[PDB]
Amino acid sequence: AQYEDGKQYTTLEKPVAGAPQVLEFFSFFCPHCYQFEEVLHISDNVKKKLPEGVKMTKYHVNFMGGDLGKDLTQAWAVAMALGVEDKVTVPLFEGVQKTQTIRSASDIRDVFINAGIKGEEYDAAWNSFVVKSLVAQQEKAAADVQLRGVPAMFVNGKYQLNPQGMDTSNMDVFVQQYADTVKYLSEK
Repeated sequence: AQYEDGKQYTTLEKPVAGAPQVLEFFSFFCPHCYQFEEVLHISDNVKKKLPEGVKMTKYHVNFMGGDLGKDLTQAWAVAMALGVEDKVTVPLFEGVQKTQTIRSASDIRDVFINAGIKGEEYDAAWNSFVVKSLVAQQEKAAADVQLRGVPAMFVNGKYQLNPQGMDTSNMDVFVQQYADTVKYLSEK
């Protein structure tokens, strides 16, 4: 076929019930994730091709960057609760990987303050049980697919994007193939 299991995607032999329709995993420590966000705008281009009525979910993971990696998953939970994903994503990536000015929870917090979230609001969200369960969700979703690598996308709890089997000569052509593959899997 044009789209084949093991080529543009793999199938989970252990499918995950009740999973979000389009589920994406990343880490601010993850170099390809930086590319996916900054250079390729994958999430965005997938959205532009998804049928509407489809919701898009993105979660952070713990298994990179030890202690700070976990701080980052809590901070992303804060970003999700406050609805400010789009204001912190870029400065978090660049603070971790480009300028390397993020070294502690306090530096993560500085990024949010600078992005305009109030101190009081950030620390209250940081310490809230709504953020604790949001952290719990992120971990559970990753756990459910025995996730050992990022970036990673799952569709309908049963297909996993396989970007290694797509062309990388052309950045734009890669993205479209990637997004079309999500759409195909979506309609499957």
